[PDB]
Amino acid sequence: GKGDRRTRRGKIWRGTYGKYRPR
Amino acid sequence: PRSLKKGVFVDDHLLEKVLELNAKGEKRLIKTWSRRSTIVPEMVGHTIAVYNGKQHVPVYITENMVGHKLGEFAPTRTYRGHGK
Amino acid sequence: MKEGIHPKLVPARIICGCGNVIETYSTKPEIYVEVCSKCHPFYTGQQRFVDTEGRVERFQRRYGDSYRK
Amino acid sequence: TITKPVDVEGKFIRQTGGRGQYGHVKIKVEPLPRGSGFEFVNAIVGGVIPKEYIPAVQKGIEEAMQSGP
Amino acid sequence: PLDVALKRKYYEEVRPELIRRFGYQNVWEVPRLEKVVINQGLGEAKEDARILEKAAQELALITGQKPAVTRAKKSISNFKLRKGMPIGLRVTLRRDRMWIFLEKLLNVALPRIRDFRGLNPNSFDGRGNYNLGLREQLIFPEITYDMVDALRGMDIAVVTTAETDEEARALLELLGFPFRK
Amino acid sequence: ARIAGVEIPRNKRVDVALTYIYGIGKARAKEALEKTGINPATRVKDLTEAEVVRLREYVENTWKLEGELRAEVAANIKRLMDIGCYRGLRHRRGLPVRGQRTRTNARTRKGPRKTVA
RNA sequence: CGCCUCCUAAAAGGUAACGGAGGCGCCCAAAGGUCCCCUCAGGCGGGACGGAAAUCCGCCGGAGAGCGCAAGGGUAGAAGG
RNA sequence: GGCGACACACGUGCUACAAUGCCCACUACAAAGCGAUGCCACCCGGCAACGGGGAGCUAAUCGCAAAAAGGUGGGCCCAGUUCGGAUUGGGGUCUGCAACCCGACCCCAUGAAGCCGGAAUCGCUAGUAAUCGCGGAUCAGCCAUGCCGCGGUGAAUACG
RNA sequence: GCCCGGAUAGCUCAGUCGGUAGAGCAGGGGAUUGAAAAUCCCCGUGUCCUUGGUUCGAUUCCGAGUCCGGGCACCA
Ligand SMILES: [Mg+2]
Ligand SMILES: [Mg+2]
Ligand SMILES: [Mg+2]
Ligand SMILES: [Mg+2]
Ligand SMILES: [Mg+2]
Ligand SMILES: [Mg+2]
Ligand SMILES: [Mg+2]
Ligand SMILES: [Mg+2]
Ligand SMILES: [Mg+2]
Ligand SMILES: [Mg+2]
Ligand SMILES: [Mg+2]
Ligand SMILES: [Mg+2]
Ligand SMILES: [Mg+2]
Ligand SMILES: [Mg+2]
Ligand SMILES: [Mg+2]
Ligand SMILES: [Mg+2]
Ligand SMILES: [Mg+2]
Ligand SMILES: [Mg+2]
Ligand SMILES: [Mg+2]
Ligand SMILES: [Mg+2]
Ligand SMILES: [Mg+2]
Ligand SMILES: [Mg+2]
Ligand SMILES: [Mg+2]
Ligand SMILES: [Mg+2]
Ligand SMILES: [Mg+2]
Ligand SMILES: [Mg+2]
Ligand SMILES: [Mg+2]
Ligand SMILES: [Mg+2]
Ligand SMILES: [Mg+2]
Ligand SMILES: [Mg+2]
Ligand SMILES: [Mg+2]
Ligand SMILES: [Mg+2]
Ligand SMILES: [Mg+2]
Ligand SMILES: [Mg+2]
Ligand SMILES: [Mg+2]
Ligand SMILES: [Mg+2]
Ligand SMILES: [Mg+2]
Ligand SMILES: [Zn+2]
Repeated sequence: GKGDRRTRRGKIWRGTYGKYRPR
Repeated sequence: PRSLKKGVFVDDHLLEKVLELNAKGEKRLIKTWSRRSTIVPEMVGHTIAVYNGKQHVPVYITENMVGHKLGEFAPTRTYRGHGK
Repeated sequence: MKEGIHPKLVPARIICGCGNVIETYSTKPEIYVEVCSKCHPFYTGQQRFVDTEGRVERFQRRYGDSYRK
Repeated sequence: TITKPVDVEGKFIRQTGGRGQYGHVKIKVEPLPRGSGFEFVNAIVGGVIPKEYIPAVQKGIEEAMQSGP
Repeated sequence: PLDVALKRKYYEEVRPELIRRFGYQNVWEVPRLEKVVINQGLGEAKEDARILEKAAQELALITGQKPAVTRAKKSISNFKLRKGMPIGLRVTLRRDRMWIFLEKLLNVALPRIRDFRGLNPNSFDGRGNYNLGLREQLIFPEITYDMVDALRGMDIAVVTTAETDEEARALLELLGFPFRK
Repeated sequence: ARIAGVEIPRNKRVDVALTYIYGIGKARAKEALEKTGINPATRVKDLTEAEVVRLREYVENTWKLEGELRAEVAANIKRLMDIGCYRGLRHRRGLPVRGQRTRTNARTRKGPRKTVA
């Protein structure tokens, strides 16, 4: 679901972080 | 959009040209090149000439246009249509 | 009027959302409702609910007079 | 000589087995102030028609000018 | 008849307000509601599922009154329209039931319209009567979601003894007809 | 048309049932089941009119949704159009707004390919 | 090539030409009997989708509508619905 | 200002069309490189982008650093959906003189096409294909889904 | 001039006795070729000759015109 920035999966793909992938 | 940390951006070689008229004598033709300039509250009601790579475009300014630049009101590519 | 074919209208009880009670008549003698006339934003003065937005656009934008002269 | 500028096409395409033949040219032609001469503008953009096929596409417009309609 | 809220409001609160405003010299000269007539303009009942007594339960529940069918006056090509074709339901409301419908029309339904910016302050007959056009029918209190099969709006004709728009305006106003502008 | 202007799909959880409304995404379905205090793993059908009205008043009052949100959206677009800026010009024609390329692709802002002879 | 309608036909009837124009060789079990009840086209204003024209409300409208089909006569104080 | 145009046509790719699937939380196992106006621990602030601090390291020292798929349990139950993430609205974060043309990133709302693709046609013979993530060159930033490298899990078939 | 018939897609022709029209070829998109044919997958599309009329509606039914094909103009 990698074009989905609204998720872990999609934020890993783009290699970023946020509320949706917290570090 | 820019980072609010900094103050909004205006070339300062134009805003001097926005304010000097308000107290000297409003107004004549302001021929600019700074398409990058946020539209200031003090510009409103004025006529300024935004360049588009060849031609100085007349842009009269209203209280519904301010946040956007001077470049949004002078497109550079001239298109018309296709296959007409 | 004509028998057999008309929905019988009876003493009815419409309860709205804002706790509003109306005492009209109907074909269903108790009825429950979303929004109405003692609550709808157009009916109670000027409740813009959330959005007195308004013409904040534009130059309320100020922020600020932060350019030298 | 003519009495109103026109824009026309010339499609010489004969493809039916290798044999060849493709020659395509669209032009504008207008009447000059009399006494002028023959004016020829290579307003071809890029190589849409290759450089080599332009000497002999004047020599074809030029040749067929020897006899008016 | 029977005691009903919007009627009491007409007689003991709406009348005298008017009587002031326009200075009528006679108790009959003073605006009354003549009748209210609802009409599903319809025609989706042409060559398609012709029988829609479904709509006529929709009205039926709204008004407490079963509507009459309107048949096609003249045949028409471009509307897929054969003369004699049922192309609309129509119901004529007077007296108590007019009051009752109008009662719930204003206390409930027009609010229950999405995007309700208020009734058109221009829809006036030129001779004292007024018209509003509705877009669907869940709008009304007794019409639910698990009953609908389609979205049939309707026309509403509010017909009145006023001789001028001015007087008509005042009347409907006083009863609480929301006038956008 | 219970909450808000659109009735919600029973049998399916509420934290998505409220996403089945224009203007309300999963993070807003997130914050409204903690602020009106209803368990998110209960269906629309296993409610009481208590939970319903707490939800309906809360949801409807806080933000703006449905036609009104739409109203302001297109209005925002309309003003952008009216001036009229680049950001609005590309609403006039039907070409991308956010600075795209269109030589190929762009088939959503443009739709069905108008194949040309 | 028979039959119908109008004109020619000279204000009764009738009246010709390879004179001017059109129609008929059907139809309808209701499109018949009778009782009862309704009145049109069109114009303007009003009204969701709905448009020149669908259906709805108002005002004006003596007949210009309708009368299965040509035309003519007739016709709402009905022959119309 | 343009090389980012858009009626259109082709190439190579990414991401999908779901249940051997997708989300949320808990817990594991890589390599190869990179890093002194560079890498940034941990602490706090904000849902976050990031910002204010601030320890250590010219680095088999400190770091970038979680690898991901997977394993444990729970949630959705075949729906254009808790598949899909395009497009659009508003608000933000950093680079940089400046983000309109024309930047990446975050969050809020939007939740399109796409139900496995005509004719045609590519790759692959084993740690290969397939799938999963990491690094670097370039570089202020990044339009990388590109490129060159890294390891994780790990097939099928070859009569002829 | 008289009699019959015909005008429907770029071309050559089906069809309609009333509502939304077809074939072959040419033309357009793509596949195939080093390339051009040939082949393969998709394509569309006409105010159905002009005019007047009957119909709610006409390519269609009725009158007329035009151009075209056929035939006849004899005793003289
Ligand atoms: Mg995948
Ligand atoms: Mg100042
Ligand atoms: Mg040869
Ligand atoms: Mg009016
Ligand atoms: Mg009146
Ligand atoms: Mg939603
Ligand atoms: Mg006589
Ligand atoms: Mg006699
Ligand atoms: Mg005679
Ligand atoms: Mg009869
Ligand atoms: Mg009779
Ligand atoms: Mg009878
Ligand atoms: Mg009339
Ligand atoms: Mg009208
Ligand atoms: Mg309709
Ligand atoms: Mg008559
Ligand atoms: Mg006839
Ligand atoms: Mg440039
Ligand atoms: Mg380029
Ligand atoms: Mg393609
Ligand atoms: Mg790519
Ligand atoms: Mg959907
Ligand atoms: Mg689909
Ligand atoms: Mg999703
Ligand atoms: Mg934006
Ligand atoms: Mg920029
Ligand atoms: Mg989804
Ligand atoms: Mg499926
Ligand atoms: Mg698949
Ligand atoms: Mg396949
Ligand atoms: Mg080999
Ligand atoms: Mg990488
Ligand atoms: Mg981009
Ligand atoms: Mg032909
Ligand atoms: Mg036709
Ligand atoms: Mg005709
Ligand atoms: Mg002889
Ligand atoms: Zn209420």
